[PDB]
Amino acid sequence: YMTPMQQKLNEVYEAVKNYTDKRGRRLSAIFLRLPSRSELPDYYLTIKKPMDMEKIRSHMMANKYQDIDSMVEDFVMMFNNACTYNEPESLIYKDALVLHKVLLETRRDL
Ligand SMILES: CCCc1n[nH]c2oc(=O)c3ccccc3c12
Repeated sequence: YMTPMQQKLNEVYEAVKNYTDKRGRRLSAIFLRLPSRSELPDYYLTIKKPMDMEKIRSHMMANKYQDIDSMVEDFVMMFNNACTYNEPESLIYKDALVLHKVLLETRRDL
């Protein structure tokens, strides 16, 4: 049922989604869906282009993304957003760094 390109897209998305650390913590959990403008106003003041994994998953599932590196660039913007808005001392910031590494390892393989 999946084409090669769909399959590659899915593999990159699932690698980031399913990653768990050695304690069983799923780092992606908080990245799935951005809170509202009233819930996280300071993020929307700080970030020009909001992104979350549900937005990427929808784009993937409408068979948009013409190539793998488009999806990589949307994940990279998401993690760059997280690290612009949050302080380096925060857990989400550290989590964004780890998932960014996981994303690139997957891409390096294809
Ligand atoms: C509850 C805080 C959620 C949050 N804080 N900072 C964030 O930066 C992000 O880039 C991001 C992306 C997708 C979902 C949530 C957040 C986020």
